[PDB]
Amino acid sequence: MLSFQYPDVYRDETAIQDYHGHKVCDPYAWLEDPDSEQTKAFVEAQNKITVPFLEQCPIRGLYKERMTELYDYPKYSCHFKKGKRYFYFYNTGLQNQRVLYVQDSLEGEARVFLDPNILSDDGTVALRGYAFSEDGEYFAYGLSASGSDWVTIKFMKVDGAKELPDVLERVKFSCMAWTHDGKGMFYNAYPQQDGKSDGTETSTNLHQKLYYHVLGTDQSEDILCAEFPDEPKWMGGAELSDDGRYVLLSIREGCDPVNRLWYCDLQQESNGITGILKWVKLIDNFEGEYDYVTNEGTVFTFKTNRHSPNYRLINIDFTDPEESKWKVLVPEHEKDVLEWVACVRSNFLVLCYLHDVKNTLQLHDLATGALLKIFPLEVGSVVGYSGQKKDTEIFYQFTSFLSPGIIYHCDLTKEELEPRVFREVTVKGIDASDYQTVQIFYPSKDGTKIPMFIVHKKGIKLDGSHPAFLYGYGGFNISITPNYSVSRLIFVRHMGGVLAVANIRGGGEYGETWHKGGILANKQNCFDDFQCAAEYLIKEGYTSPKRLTINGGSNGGLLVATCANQRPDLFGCVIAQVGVMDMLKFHKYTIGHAWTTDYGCSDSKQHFEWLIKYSPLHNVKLPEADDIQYPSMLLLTADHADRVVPLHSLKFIATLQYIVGRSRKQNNPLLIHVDTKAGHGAGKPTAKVIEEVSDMFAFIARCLNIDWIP
Ligand code: PRO
Repeated sequence: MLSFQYPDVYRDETAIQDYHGHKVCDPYAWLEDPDSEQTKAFVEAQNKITVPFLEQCPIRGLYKERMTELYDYPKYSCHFKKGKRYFYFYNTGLQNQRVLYVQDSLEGEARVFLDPNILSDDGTVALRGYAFSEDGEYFAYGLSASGSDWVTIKFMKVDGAKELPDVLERVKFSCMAWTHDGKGMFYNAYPQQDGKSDGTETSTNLHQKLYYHVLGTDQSEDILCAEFPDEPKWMGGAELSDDGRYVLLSIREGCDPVNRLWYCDLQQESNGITGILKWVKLIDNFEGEYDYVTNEGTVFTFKTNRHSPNYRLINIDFTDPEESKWKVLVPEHEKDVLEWVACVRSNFLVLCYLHDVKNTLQLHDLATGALLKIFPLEVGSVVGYSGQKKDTEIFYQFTSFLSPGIIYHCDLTKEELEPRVFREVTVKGIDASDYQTVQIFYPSKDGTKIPMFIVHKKGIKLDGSHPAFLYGYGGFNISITPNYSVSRLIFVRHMGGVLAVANIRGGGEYGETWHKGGILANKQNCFDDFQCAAEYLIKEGYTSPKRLTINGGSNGGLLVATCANQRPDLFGCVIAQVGVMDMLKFHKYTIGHAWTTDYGCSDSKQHFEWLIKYSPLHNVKLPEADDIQYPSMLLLTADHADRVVPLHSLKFIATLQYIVGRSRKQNNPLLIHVDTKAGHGAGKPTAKVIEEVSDMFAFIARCLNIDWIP
């Protein structure tokens, strides 16, 4: 099958660094420079072989055509009210970017409010964050170009959708919060740095500050409200309390679900927002999470994990702040994780729980925390919600593996709440009734039972002859819940595959204990859990090693790259998207410093010892057995992928091609594809999404020789 030659890549054999006594060679360290002629040549050379390999099989065109047909279904966001108008996002089907619409009433004629498609020919300019003024008459929105995390904030007057001249630059990982007087808005920005700031640079992001922009002024006049000169890594996001009296500052350092919480009573400012605010340091440590829900006077309701791994709701009275005085409003559940909470219709709380990786939604009384109503839902996830404290109705969107989903609506002014279907779309061509989703629990190496969802065609024989696609993330307290993917269903219907999603440790499926069970010294638990998922699928007859493909992106990219190194015998194909591969230097680039809470940092001897054992870049080794080679591998990244810089993938593929690719027994391809005008993934235009999934499934089809089923 292999009919190409890997490109020549210079090895700097002098690049040696000592890590606590352990010498480490990094011969491809020069790929860390994105703008060098050497790196640019490397990328061109790699793409030169990858593209023809992916496009040789007619299967790619068949998949692409099918994906284009099936993905063409109306896509709506929940309606949300702001001021006197309703807004919602809607994509007719194949538009590159969804459009924001506005209407005067739920039964009124809708009109376009903001169409990002006219901002670029290829749909590479996308909305990234937005905030309406309290009265709903002004609108702030962020725009990101080419997939970069960098944002430029723009403004509009809602009535007439008039563009305003206000423009804010250097915005990244920013809050957006208008003061209720409608005078200005809080946002975050970074200091000037040498080089570029378009997503192609690798420069670390430090010293983020909180500013206040007065509408109608130039950004140069913005007020600095908070900064942390002695703590370069801290990031403070502002939000206004529902009554607009307080500014709450949530300060974070890293990715752990914890934050300091300071507040500023705006009424106590000597003369408005003129400089650093009179911050009151309510919670001045990083011991727990405090997510504002609402407040009634000085009594603030927060969702927290303080002494509660599955989360709970507590009330802190600012006038009697000591912990011994806090009141528990809704106690922690023994197993179900409280994911999020919203306050609506003045005194109702909407609580969303995760029960065995499926969402449940319920209404509670704010005063007592008592359960009032359970909103019926099928097995799946809640992926959209609308309903503020001044609102008198809620909208929520549900999705699952087999259906795009439904948006429900509930008028909360009615004595007997009756949720009703507001919007429901069906995908013609895919009969959900022909497939099934099951949830099993498999034991890992240490005996821990791990959940896994498996989706397949009803009635298949578990003889191990089916191609399988196993997905995992495993980290950062992220829960991987059911979601609708037409791309994966085409693999099931047209390639005869089985889909599996493993809820390994490191995620937040079972609260903080689940997260802590897969980080730092225990990161290897993630990998063991994922490898055990693969073993289960094989033992149970869903697939065989040669027909199994594993996929993950970002921390999930690290996941699959590590599994390829540790158990190359268990997989036939590996697809890693925007993955972290150099665990020794990840903290040196862009926002990488934030991930040390999950991984540790090589600067520490103890941490280095954990990292070196699994860092993909440092564990590529020819399999000992003559009959075992590495699985076919495809790494995907992009020029503006500034969350997890491309250098990780570039150095990893160079190493794979040299160490493994040069061996006589290696016949499976080891390829990388670097896309242009794209980033980490958020905001990717539909056209690119279709191309990407088409590449992925074409790779799988070619490497495993899978026949298309019309
Ligand atoms: O999406 C991700 O996984 C990146 C890398 C780890 C933390 N955030």
